[PDB]
Amino acid sequence: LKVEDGLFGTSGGIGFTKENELFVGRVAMIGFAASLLGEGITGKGILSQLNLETGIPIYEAEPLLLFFILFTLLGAIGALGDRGRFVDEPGFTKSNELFVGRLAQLGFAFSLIGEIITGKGALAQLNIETGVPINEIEPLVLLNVVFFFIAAINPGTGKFIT
Amino acid sequence: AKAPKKVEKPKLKVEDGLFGTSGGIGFTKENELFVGRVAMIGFAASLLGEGITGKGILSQLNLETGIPIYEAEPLLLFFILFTLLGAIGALGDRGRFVDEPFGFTKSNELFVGRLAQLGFAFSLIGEIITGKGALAQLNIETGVPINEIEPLVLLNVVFFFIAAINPGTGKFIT
Ligand SMILES: CCCCCCCCCO[C@@H]1O[C@H](CO)[C@@H](O)[C@H](O)[C@H]1O
Ligand SMILES: CCCCCCCCCO[C@@H]1O[C@H](CO)[C@@H](O)[C@H](O)[C@H]1O
Ligand SMILES: CCCCCCCCCO[C@@H]1O[C@H](CO)[C@@H](O)[C@H](O)[C@H]1O
Ligand SMILES: CCCCCCCCCO[C@@H]1O[C@H](CO)[C@@H](O)[C@H](O)[C@H]1O
Ligand SMILES: *N(C(=O)NC1CCCCC1)C1CCCCC1
Ligand SMILES: *N(C(=O)NC1CCCCC1)C1CCCCC1
Ligand SMILES: [Hg+2]
Ligand SMILES: [Hg+2]
Ligand SMILES: [Hg+2]
Ligand SMILES: [Hg+2]
Ligand SMILES: [Hg+2]
Ligand SMILES: [Hg+2]
Ligand SMILES: [Hg+2]
Repeated sequence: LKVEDGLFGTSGGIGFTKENELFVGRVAMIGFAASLLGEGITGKGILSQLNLETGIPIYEAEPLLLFFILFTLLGAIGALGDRGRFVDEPGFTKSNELFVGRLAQLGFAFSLIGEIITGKGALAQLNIETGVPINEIEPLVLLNVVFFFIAAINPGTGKFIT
Repeated sequence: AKAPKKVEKPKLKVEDGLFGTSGGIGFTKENELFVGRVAMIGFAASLLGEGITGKGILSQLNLETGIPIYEAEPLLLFFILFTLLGAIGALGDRGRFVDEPFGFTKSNELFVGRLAQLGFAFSLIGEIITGKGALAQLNIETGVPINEIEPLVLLNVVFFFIAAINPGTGKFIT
């Protein structure tokens, strides 16, 4: 009778609902897009912009940053709760939104770890990942940033059922 | 003898398929669970194999490590992408695991599987770029020496191997 969809798959009703996940997803979309944009403007990664130590081993990074990365990662895989469902109401649905937000969470956490280890932001990371110069990569990232801002605000169609 | 006709109550079209679709296309929680088991096995084998041989799994499988991502074999990249999308349920998460009317439940197993998928993909990317397997990576990450990190990894290996075999309690429902 009880669904196993809470914290770490529990059935006790503890943990995030799909709505909470969606919200955190929106915040992640905005944060990630603003990280990319911000690096485009300032030429520095978001951690360096916030004046957090970079180009260092993970264990020397700020514990709050590390716990934020852990939180983001565990959130992306729904380990903090995935309660209830999104159903079609009898062009993006709220589930699509949820997955855009999960992609955002993944990419964000990734770029953060990368900036901790190497000292380079998501843009430079993309350049080294692909081997394509920055000037050719910025128009695509800008399109991505716009999409993230759009999705972050887009309500999405469908309702949430416990 | 003849059954009373039951009236069609509004149907529930759930958005839990491939990238959240409702058309019923994508993995079920059972599929995800299986792929998760495969990831547990692969990850534990990577950690153990490196622990014994001192070489990363990609080095063992005769793949170029210490290269940029784009120069890497496209099947490896595709496997990593597949694992990452699977971990977040992007490839489908159809259905539910429910309690049956004291070990791991099927859902717990699913999440151990997703953690395994995450860690595996990360370790593979890292080995591609740096040329160091998961164990060496852990050593650099934590700053804990190999000798002090090995027992904890072995524990994690045994944990993943047992979980991979364990079916978990509960049943699957659409
Ligand atoms: C550094 C990160 C620290 C925070 C860890 C978050 C753990 C998840 C708890 O979830 C909460 O549990 C309630 C129980 O029902 C829900 O009702 C509620 O929606 C949700 O907010
Ligand atoms: C560190 C930044 C990110 C952490 C935020 C996680 C909190 C989860 C709560 O859920 C959301 O909270 C809002 C207000 O409580 C509501 O507007 C929204 O409807 C609800 O779904
Ligand atoms: C608001 C979105 C996220 C919060 C941003 C706050 C991060 C600002 C951190 O400041 C930096 O903290 C360092 C400690 O690591 C100090 O060493 C350094 O001198 C200081 O500049
Ligand atoms: C990429 C590495 C992993 C390979 C499999 C990925 C596709 C999902 C297949 O589904 C699973 O296949 C098993 C085959 O026997 C079944 O037992 C099981 O019931 C079923 O859920
Ligand atoms: N690629 C990326 O981050 N690759 C590596 C870089 C070193 C750290 C590990 C990952 C992309 C760039 C940022 C956007 C998402 C990933
Ligand atoms: N990995 C890392 O920093 N720590 C762990 C992550 C789990 C698997 C073992 C390594 C990084 C990922 C890519 C950048 C290089 C290492
Ligand atoms: Hg240190
Ligand atoms: Hg490159
Ligand atoms: Hg429910
Ligand atoms: Hg009959
Ligand atoms: Hg190249
Ligand atoms: Hg270190
Ligand atoms: Hg269902």
